[PDB]
Amino acid sequence: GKKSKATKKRLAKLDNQNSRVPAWVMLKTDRRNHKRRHWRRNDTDE
Amino acid sequence: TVLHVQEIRDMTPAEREAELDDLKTELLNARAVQAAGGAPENPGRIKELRKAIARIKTIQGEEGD
Amino acid sequence: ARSAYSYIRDAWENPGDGQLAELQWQRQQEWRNEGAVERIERPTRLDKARSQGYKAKQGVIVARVSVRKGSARKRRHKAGRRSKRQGVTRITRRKDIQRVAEERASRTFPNLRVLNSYSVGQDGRQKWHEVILIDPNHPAIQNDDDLSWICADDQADRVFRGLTGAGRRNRGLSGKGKGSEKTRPSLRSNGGKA
Amino acid sequence: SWDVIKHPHVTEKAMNDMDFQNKLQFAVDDRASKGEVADAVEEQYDVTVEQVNTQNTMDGEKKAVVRLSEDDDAQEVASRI
Amino acid sequence: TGAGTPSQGKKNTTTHTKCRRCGEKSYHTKKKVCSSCGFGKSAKRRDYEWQSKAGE
RNA sequence: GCUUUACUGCAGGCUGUCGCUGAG
RNA sequence: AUACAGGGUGACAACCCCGUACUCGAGACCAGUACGACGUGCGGUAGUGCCAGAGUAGCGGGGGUUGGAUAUCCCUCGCGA
RNA sequence: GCACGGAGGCGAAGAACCAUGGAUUUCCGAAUGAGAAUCUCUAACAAUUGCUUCGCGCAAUGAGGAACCCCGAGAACUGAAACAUCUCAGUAUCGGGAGGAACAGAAAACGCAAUGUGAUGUCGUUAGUAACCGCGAGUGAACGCGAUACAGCCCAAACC
Ligand SMILES: [Cl-]
Ligand SMILES: [Cl-]
Ligand SMILES: [K+]
Ligand SMILES: [Mg+2]
Ligand SMILES: [Mg+2]
Ligand SMILES: [Mg+2]
Ligand SMILES: [Mg+2]
Ligand SMILES: [Mg+2]
Ligand SMILES: [Mg+2]
Ligand SMILES: [Mg+2]
Ligand SMILES: [Mg+2]
Ligand SMILES: [Mg+2]
Ligand code: NA
Ligand code: NA
Ligand code: NA
Ligand code: NA
Ligand code: NA
Ligand code: NA
Ligand code: NA
Ligand code: NA
Ligand code: NA
Ligand code: NA
Ligand code: NA
Ligand code: NA
Ligand code: NA
Repeated sequence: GKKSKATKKRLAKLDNQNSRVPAWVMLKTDRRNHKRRHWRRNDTDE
Repeated sequence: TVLHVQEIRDMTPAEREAELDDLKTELLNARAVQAAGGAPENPGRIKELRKAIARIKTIQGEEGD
Repeated sequence: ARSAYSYIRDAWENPGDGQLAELQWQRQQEWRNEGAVERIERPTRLDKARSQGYKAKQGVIVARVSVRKGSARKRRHKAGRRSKRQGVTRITRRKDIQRVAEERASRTFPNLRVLNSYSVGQDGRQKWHEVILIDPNHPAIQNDDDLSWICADDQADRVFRGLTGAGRRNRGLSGKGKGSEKTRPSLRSNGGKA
Repeated sequence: SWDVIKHPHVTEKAMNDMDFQNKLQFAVDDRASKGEVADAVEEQYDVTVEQVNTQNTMDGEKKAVVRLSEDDDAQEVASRI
Repeated sequence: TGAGTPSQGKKNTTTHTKCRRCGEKSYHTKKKVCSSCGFGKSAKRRDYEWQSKAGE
């Protein structure tokens, strides 16, 4: 299925949010990404 | 920091624009050293350049250009 | 002696007799081809108009409004409804045709607010009423002592809140005495029992 | 006011095109047309622009492939920054 | 042919997409009207008094 | 839910009359 | 101690710290209101049938509503001072 | 910033922080040049109005807001130990709209009938009284008094 310039951006953001919390924030907070979206298991919008 | 307020005002309409285009270029050669995995950074400065450009534009509008 | 106005006012006491009747039979013909909301340049009933608030000023507008004659164009109940609520033909609205006219008009002229209204005839399948509107954003009226108040924010979209003269008459707020128990100060604060 | 050139795209592939083809890859604002990309490049690095190829990245940004005329040298331009 | 498992296979038509106005995936691209905010049908945000209890 | 010469209704059709509606 | 309300502080704190009473200041609301001032001119007699809001007052039919009974309020049809 | 890492930077040119006023303030959005699932195509108050130098020139409306408010549209389960009037109830829900509050309001009033009271809300009471009702279930005021807060005005016409 073809996409629009817009959708293509949304998908991209949706993929960036899908990265893990930096190992450094770990140490700064002295101690989990609750929005980890797998491609197969989960479904985005649209 | 390396660029204060009074000083921005003492300049002429043409100097702000000249300095703005000077910093814009340094900020641009900054993002290139970073996008290149570069290490000779000085983190405080790349931040400053942004705030400086704000100060300059902020004054440009304040003086009537 | 009698003013010129008093003639027009008298003529209209029996619109079926004399010259006015000969007039109605004419205009009405031209009135039936005209749209619902038509802006006319001058009041048909100059007297009544003036006596309602009319003035030959900038920002004072008049207009005729034609509405279908009849009873509740109520659709029949589709689900289960007991014998009493099974009406469609007979039951009529609780809002008189004149008031319906005022609204169709105020809408047509968004920015304007409604001063008053009055009847100007009716045939076998429609009734006409003229409407006096005012432009509360025009300095003429903002400066005119006699109309100034209509600019007040709390006067905006007044015809829709029933704040007209024809409105209060419909709401049963004429007599300050007997009968007005269930209408003053408002229908909603009386549980809608009038 | 939005800036056309965001920054130089430096990757193994970008180098290839640069070495053997004299091409400079960039990161540019997504509203910037090929033509616009052209100008801002000639103006920022003082060169002659031949052709520009654009592409909207799966990184929310647009990617400009710009080729410098047979007179200018890519490798030399990208090194002074 | 069951309406179940077997008829789930044809379901590959797109309908409700990301509404430009409210930001929900309720913009029916075949009707071009949002099921949530009502964008495309009303200039006024769709809102009903039954989205909550009566005395609330 | 359905039915009918179950009770009470309602659209709807037919009909008189009122207005629209005037001239000999 | 006009301050023994409450909190903090390595355990139960008036006197360790924040504050608390006393006094003081600033905004907002009251309100462009009260008062004041400026202009305008209140009132009274005799005479004069010159003026005072119409599909209105009101009547009848059909619906509705009300505690409103004949004696609630509204709508519609027709007649109408 | 939360958020206590690492690198670095800022602050006596008085930073941070706070208060007030100002600047900037992408795209969709009443969304308004036109089209569109947040982007696109070649100058814009789109649409409806008002004033009008009749030129979008000057203006107005649109949409949001916890609930309150105002005018319209208006259920049924249920109660009546069934059930049709009645009840639930002018409730729920729907349509349109205003403000910081709304609405009402200076008597063609009241009618403790009087030599009397004197705009309108609201609170207390009158009172579950009068009145209504397969007179069944049930529904149910007012004048008045006691309080709160008080405030009074303008056209139309005669005559110019
Ligand atoms: Cl109005
Ligand atoms: Cl009394
Ligand atoms: K029932
Ligand atoms: Mg391409
Ligand atoms: Mg009843
Ligand atoms: Mg648009
Ligand atoms: Mg039942
Ligand atoms: Mg029962
Ligand atoms: Mg009230
Ligand atoms: Mg019984
Ligand atoms: Mg009742
Ligand atoms: Mg009474
Ligand atoms: Na999936
Ligand atoms: Na209006
Ligand atoms: Na009633
Ligand atoms: Na990047
Ligand atoms: Na059944
Ligand atoms: Na009648
Ligand atoms: Na802002
Ligand atoms: Na406008
Ligand atoms: Na114009
Ligand atoms: Na029962
Ligand atoms: Na039963
Ligand atoms: Na007494
Ligand atoms: Na009964």
